[PDB]
Amino acid sequence: MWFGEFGGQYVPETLIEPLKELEKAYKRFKDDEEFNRQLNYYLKTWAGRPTPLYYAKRLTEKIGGAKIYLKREDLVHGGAHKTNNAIGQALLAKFMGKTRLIAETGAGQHGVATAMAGALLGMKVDIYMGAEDVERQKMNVFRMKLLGANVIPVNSGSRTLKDAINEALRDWVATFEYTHYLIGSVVGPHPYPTIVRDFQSVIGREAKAQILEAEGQLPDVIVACVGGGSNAMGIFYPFVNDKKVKLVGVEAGGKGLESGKHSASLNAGQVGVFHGMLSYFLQDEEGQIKPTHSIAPGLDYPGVGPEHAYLKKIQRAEYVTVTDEEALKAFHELSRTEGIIPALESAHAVAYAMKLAKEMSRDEIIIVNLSGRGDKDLDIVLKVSG
Amino acid sequence: MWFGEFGGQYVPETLIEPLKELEKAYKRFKDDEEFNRQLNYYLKTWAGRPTPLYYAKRLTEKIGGAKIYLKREDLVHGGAHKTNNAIGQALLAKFMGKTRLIAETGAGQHGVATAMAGALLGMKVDIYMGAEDVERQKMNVFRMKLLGANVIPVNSGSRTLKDAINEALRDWVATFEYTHYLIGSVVGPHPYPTIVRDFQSVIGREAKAQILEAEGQLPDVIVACVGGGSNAMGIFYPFVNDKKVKLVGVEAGGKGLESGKHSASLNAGQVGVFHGMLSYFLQDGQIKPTHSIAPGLDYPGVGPEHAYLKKIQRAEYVTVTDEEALKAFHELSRTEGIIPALESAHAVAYAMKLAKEMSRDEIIIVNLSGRGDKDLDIVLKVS
Ligand SMILES: C[C@@H](c1c[nH]c2ccccc12)[C@H](N)C(=O)O
Ligand code: NA
Ligand code: NA
Repeated sequence: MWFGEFGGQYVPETLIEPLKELEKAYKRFKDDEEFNRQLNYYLKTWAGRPTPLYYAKRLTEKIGGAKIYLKREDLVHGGAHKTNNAIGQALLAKFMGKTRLIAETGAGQHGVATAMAGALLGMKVDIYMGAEDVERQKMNVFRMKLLGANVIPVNSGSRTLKDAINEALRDWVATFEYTHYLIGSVVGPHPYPTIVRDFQSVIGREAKAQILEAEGQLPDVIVACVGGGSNAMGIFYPFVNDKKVKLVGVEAGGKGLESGKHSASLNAGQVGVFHGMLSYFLQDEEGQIKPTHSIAPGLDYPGVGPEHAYLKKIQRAEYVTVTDEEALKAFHELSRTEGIIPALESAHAVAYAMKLAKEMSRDEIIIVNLSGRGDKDLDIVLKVSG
Repeated sequence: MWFGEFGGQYVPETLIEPLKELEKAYKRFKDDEEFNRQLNYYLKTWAGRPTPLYYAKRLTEKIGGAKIYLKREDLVHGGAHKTNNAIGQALLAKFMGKTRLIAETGAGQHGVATAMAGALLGMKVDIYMGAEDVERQKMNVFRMKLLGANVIPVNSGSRTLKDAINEALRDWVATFEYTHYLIGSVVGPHPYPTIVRDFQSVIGREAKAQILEAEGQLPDVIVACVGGGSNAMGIFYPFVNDKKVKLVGVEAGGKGLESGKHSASLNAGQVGVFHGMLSYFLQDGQIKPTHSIAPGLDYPGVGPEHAYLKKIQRAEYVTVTDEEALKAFHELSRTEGIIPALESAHAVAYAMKLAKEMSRDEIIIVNLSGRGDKDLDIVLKVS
């Protein structure tokens, strides 16, 4: 439940029974033979795992420093690492005898991944999405509708991701006998931060076997962008006990930390309690969630998962920021140099990796988690770049 | 060079030297260890091969006949099977000392694949595209530019694929000493139909091993959509000598064969010379306009090896309309959580019809040539 002092189940009594039922169900099925056979089967045949580990030779030789490897989660079905968590939880839901999935979404990518997994498993899917986000993400909403899901606009509060989460939680109180609430990052009340991290750990376990194969040793640095923190946890977690391996999470620096338009919860936020968890959040002086910004829509959650707050506190991982402008340059650079169009979220990790590689030697090794592909972002980049 | 009465090498004398060079270099490198090391390395770590073979359990149970499997080329880097060929030829070009790739594109899909491979290998990429197609494919034009390629709008004539093909050919005549002409389908003068087919054959070799693993048997039918024919040949070719395996190519029926607005060169076209090859082309003997909702099926001809397989009755060729493809696009999305390319949706649609009339112990493999992300604008408008 806790990662040091972070985490918890900060919820109404009305949620304690669904959550206890979830943890009981998860404890049973996490190591169940049939559950893991079925999970691996869908990950392999439907999602396309394992994803490759790619040596960005041209990018590496251009910068002239450490070897830059990319964990290619951009090749997973759907175009983002989120699918690993969507399948895991949707199948867990099915094993629990649930016939409906609900989920929050802001950028729309979790909604699409949930919709995909619900379609795969023949479940009804209802997606809660703040009206501001429904407006900004027409194409992802359309994907969700194509995949058979209902998108429910959320008109309360700030009409955004934080409000979608709260409305989903209210649905779940009424409907948990037949509904599973599929949370999209390593956030929320226990047992979600653990479950989502466990379902994403496949990334780091594959990456570990692949770097040992390609290079004969562990990497010096693993770099991943941090929205809520699931892609980063997925790749960090199997290396947590490898003391040589440096872990770096990259948050959205937006227009710059001094501008106030960013979403760097760990670098600039403070401890708080929202959405059932004690963690770091960006808050106004009255202790309410403040507006956030990033060019990458998957990085604009005002909080971060408790397990990252923990890793930062104990100094196991370093957390840094990259600006909109730096992300955007790395988006173009990776496209031109390696023929891979990254997600704007992932481009943050690429931008930082490029800076870090320059100060390191040519025998040292960086793995960047390329969390997604950039097709979803082409409308944004066309407007802001040209 | 010849596939029965189809194929050949109908080019001006100036192009005979570069094509003989291409043939000799191909013969040299196709079985060369270093070439195959790099190729397999790029296919594995950059493109993500092997792609999986997926049992569409819900679609299979719902229709209630044959087992439907999908070869998931929608998961290759770029979202289309075209990447397999773009890497293969771009690597061939690099091994031949070429520094520049040119290509033709109508939908933008081959242009993007070529741009991707050229970026990977550090080669200049110029893509010829008819001005009308430029306007119709804004986002693919943007991808190509993001990847470092130049998109040359062709303003002559109708400003569409045929005008872009004529311009690329003129360019290749001038620049072949440092430029490789990267043809996007099993079409063109020898040796392109053989080369592209060999670079797509990996699809079929994987599929064969995967279905043997999954089911202990070969499929009863293999279904693939057919524009120029490369994804279909890629998946067909390793099964050509397995007599049991039926091979079904699906062409664009468009608004209906009767309507005159389709791209069904094998079913309704006539034999003749276009793009350096002798094959079926849609003609009046000038090139007639073509239509499909799936922009990748807009090519006015078809590869000579398909004309041959049709002639000897080794493969059957059918058509699916815009309407049937669109329904299968929605059906797959809803039923399996896979948004297919509109091109691949033609094969899905036909396989669904066919599965209904087959036994439940029988197996259909559909080549899911691509993903539908590129088609969401088109589908938003039409649906
Ligand atoms: C990043 C991701 C997301 C989905 N759910 C989240 C919860 C907390 C933090 C982030 C998320 C995004 N907003 C999406 O909906 O795709
Ligand atoms: Na955050
Ligand atoms: Na045709």
